[PDB]
Amino acid sequence: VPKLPCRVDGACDATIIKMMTDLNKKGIKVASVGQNYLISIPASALFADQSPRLNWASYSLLNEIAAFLKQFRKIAITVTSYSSKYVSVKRERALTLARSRVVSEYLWSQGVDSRIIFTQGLGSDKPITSYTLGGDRSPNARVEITFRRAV
Amino acid sequence: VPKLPCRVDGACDATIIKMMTDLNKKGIKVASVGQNYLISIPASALFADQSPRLNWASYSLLNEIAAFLKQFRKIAITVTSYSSKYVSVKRERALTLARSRVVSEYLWSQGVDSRIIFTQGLGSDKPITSYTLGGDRSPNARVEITFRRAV
Amino acid sequence: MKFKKPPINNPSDDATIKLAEAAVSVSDSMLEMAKVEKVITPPSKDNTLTIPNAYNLQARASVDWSGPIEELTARIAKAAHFRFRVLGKSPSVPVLISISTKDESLAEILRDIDYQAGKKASIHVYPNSQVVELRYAKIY
Amino acid sequence: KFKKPPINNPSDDATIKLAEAAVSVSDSMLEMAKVEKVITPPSKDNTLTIPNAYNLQARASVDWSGPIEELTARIAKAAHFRFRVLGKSPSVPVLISISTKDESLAEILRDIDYQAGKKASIHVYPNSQVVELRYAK
Amino acid sequence: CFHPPYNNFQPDRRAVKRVGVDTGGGTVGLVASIYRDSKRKIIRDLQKQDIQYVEYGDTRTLIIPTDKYFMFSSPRLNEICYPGLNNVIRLLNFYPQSTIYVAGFTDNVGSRSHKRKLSQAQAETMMTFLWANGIAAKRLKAEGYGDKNAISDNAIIHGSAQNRRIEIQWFTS
Amino acid sequence: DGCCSKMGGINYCDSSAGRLVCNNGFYSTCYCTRHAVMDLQFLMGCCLWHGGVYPQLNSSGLVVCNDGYVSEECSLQK
Amino acid sequence: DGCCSKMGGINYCDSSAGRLVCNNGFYSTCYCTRHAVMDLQFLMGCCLWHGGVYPQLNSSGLVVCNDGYVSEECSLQK
Amino acid sequence: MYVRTNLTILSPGWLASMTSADGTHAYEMQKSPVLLVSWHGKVMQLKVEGL
Amino acid sequence: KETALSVGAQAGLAWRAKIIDEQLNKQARNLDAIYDFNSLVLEHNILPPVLLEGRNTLNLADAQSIRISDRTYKVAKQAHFITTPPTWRQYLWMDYVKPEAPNVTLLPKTKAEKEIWCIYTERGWKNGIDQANTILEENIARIKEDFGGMILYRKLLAMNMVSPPYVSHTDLGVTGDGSEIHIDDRVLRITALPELNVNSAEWRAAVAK
Repeated sequence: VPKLPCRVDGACDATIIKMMTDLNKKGIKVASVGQNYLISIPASALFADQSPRLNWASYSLLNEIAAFLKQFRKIAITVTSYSSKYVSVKRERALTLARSRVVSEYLWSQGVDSRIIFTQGLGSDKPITSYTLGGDRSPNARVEITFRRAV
Repeated sequence: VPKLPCRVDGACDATIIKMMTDLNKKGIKVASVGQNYLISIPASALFADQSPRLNWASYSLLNEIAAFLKQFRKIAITVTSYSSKYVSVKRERALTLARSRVVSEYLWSQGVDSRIIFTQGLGSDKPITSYTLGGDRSPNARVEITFRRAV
Repeated sequence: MKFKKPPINNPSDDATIKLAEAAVSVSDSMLEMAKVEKVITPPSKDNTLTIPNAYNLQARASVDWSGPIEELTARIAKAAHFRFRVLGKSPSVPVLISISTKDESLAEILRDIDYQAGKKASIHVYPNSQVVELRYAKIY
Repeated sequence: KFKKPPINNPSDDATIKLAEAAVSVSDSMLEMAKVEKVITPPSKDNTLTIPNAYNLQARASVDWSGPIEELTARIAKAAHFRFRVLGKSPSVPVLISISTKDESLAEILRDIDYQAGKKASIHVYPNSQVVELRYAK
Repeated sequence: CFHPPYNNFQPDRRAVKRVGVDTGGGTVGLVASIYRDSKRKIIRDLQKQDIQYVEYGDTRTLIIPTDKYFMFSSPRLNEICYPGLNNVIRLLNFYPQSTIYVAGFTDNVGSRSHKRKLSQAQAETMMTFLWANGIAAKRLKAEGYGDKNAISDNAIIHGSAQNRRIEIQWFTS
Repeated sequence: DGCCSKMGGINYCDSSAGRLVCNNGFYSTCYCTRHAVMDLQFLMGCCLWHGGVYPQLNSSGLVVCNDGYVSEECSLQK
Repeated sequence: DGCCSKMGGINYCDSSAGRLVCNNGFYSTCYCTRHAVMDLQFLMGCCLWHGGVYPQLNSSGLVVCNDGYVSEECSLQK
Repeated sequence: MYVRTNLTILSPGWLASMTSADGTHAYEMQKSPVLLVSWHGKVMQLKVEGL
Repeated sequence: KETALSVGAQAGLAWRAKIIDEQLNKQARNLDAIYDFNSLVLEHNILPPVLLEGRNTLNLADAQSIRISDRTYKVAKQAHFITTPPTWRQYLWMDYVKPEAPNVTLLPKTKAEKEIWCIYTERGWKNGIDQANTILEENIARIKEDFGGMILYRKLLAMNMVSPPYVSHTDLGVTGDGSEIHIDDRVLRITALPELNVNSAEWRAAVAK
């Protein structure tokens, strides 16, 4: 006990439940089924209008994401990007790929002790609704991040 | 402390900084980049007009600049002279060489422990001011001592 | 009118000083090592013939792994939705590789895995059938 | 608002040299391996390709470590193919060892030929349903 | 009112906010703007940051440290030190005539080709960042030297850190 | 006493050059490790430029270096 | 200290996982078994990466590892 | 010393190794108080008493 | 007395050691990046040997006897088999033990005793600091020596001035009695140790471009 750690470092699951509740209060989707965890973020809350540029206000949200993400001992994080339909196919594919690349690059710069970060973006191939009113206003244009908690 | 010398003999950083600021207030150009130091002295406040003769007041300036130059451990010094375009090529060239010889001789008689004193002068080949209205008053004619502090 | 020089940073440490002092010497030795090897034997062919790249391999990855080989390969196969296959048998001595890199194509990741594998193993892709195959060496 | 700097940044003037040395030694050793590896072209690789007949698409869990002939006759009878031999069996048996849970008999045969090496080879004729084991002298 | 990412490349307006919050005296706000935008205070703030400014003869030069005004082992630019870049563009607006030379410098670790490649990349990145802020393309020249000439030495670590640098020169006519 | 006095101040003792680093980027006038470059010209000690002092306990006031040559100033006066 | 705090509380210790179970269906961040997946990046002791300390002792404070190495940094000097 | 686990021992060397049908590993080594393994690429140590 | 000085030397040695191990652990990844061994291992899991090269040597044997050599080469440790790549943790990781015994005899009672206590303690402390750094630099020198010898073997084999190792393997089928059996037998032996060559024709000269 004086030489062995009583817990994993930086762990306060009370604070984890608090920040998870606060995340859903913000409206960023937190999904927990089994040991697989899903976080979903609307793209309008992250980028400009079909642009691969980070809004400068969003870095606080990103810091909150990393503070949550540092908690759980993990292996692999998958990042998927989804968009609307704007001009062509490969244009949307490229924009999604760039967006997922940027968030993966900043997160891998940050301290999340994964071993694997996979990233891909697919454009508008798997929508989550038939409601297609806006462009980036529509909720299907989004970024999802998934992982499996291990042990 | 009783046998180990704490600092290098006969040098203090406060003295170095104060005398460097005094030189800059006097208007003699002093520049420090990396481990390299360049000191530039205008000709008009030192020599006679286009002629290798010395005012009696100039020995005071040579005195204090030698006292500053003793503060650093040195290895090799370079003395280079620059003049104005006056009559010829070789007349100005030999004037530069004579001026360099005099200042190098007095410095070598003074207490700088350089292993190497190099001396040369180039006349009026490379200027540093295209405004060449003045004669010896114009700042393109001067002398420079350049050296590198080692370890 | 005070003076400054452009590097000004956090404090250092003597152990790091001596470590870098060793490291630059090993770097120089490895550099001339590689140069004299490169001249003394001619390169023939890079692995790009036996592993090309195709569609859906272009998803990207940041990877730090320092263990055995085939489970990392299986993770990559699960990423690519490509069917895994082993050929030969693993030796009793495990084959260990270390990867510290970031933001590459999976095709070049697997090429680097093949290059770090040495003579112990090889890897091929059959993209028409979407099969990722790892073959062992048939010695011992 | 707050763009955070990287956390494990090389903020020491010695450790930036250390990291640069790490980059240099990584690229140089990668070059060393690249110039020293020997590869084979897939234009004439000596691996048995897939026969893609319908008789050879089933799944099995098979474990064996021993002689070759009983195992290959059994998988031939499983695939309803006749089995034939060419050459003389050596004094020592050519030993193979395959243990797997769920894949197909085509790649079973492929892995058998890959572990065969220079001692023997295998052949499949699907028009006349035959499987031939060819020894080497 | 302002954006920390380079104010979206706009021609900025700083002193109007200053005189507005000073009215919240017009003359004292205006002379406070004068004292803030005065060139000596610009240079003193540049020296408060880690930026070296040399003026000599008619040619003026600037020295930038790579490790705080770059990202490591990359042509990526650190976003934290944007006040230095804003001050750089603010100062270089004063000399709208002569041409500009930029040079990149490394230490002596690794392949010579690698050093030359990295220096070329850094020089091109700094050049095009200068290009985007308003000065047109015919007045710019970029060059990345390796370790071919140094202001310092490389046997001692802090000297080696002083060696790697970015150099800016501009003439007058 | 202040090695980086009336300036930025002490950063650290670099052991490569054996010098303090001032916060303004200059090497100090002081020293911090014994493996530095000092202008050493004057020494102490006895039986120098020979085998050193032979460290035995002698019965008399004679003291002899390890080469066999003696030193009467190292020895006493009687 | 409260491992499954701010939930229903501690259910029990799953020793296959070596982990506590919270009363809601979520894993704790504490442990209960010494056979647990814990990261270990700092150690104590002497003669590490060697044969270990010798059970026999020296008359002096010299300590000798089992593989013949002698560790002055554990030993006492003079 | 004799050890049975399912991890991959790295540092102090060994003399005899065995693997079961299910990846269970058994090793025979010299006595040492510290072991080194790679769990999932992350490297870890093991503290062993009784020596 | 001097007991405070000695125990302060012990404490300073311990504290410098703990901070050194902390820093050495925290800088982790580039360390094993630059000290690879498994990329350097040979074909049959053989640790390749270590070689030493000396240039332009002069010996005076005695009064009026001298020998001059241009380059000398020496095999330090003979190559052998191995089951694991050696790592830096058996070269660099210092030992650590908390010293829990300040002998409570000579506690101060007067301020002069406190003064001499303080000064003797700090000079012992700096002694312990310098001793620990000496241990660290000896360790880094020895591991640098090991790696240098290994890579020098690699480039001598590139320059065709050493024999490669030679290995024969014998193969048997099933063996043993009716109660103990083994499916296969592979006996892996090495006959020829790697060694230098002495002739003149086989020297392979290098060039660059």
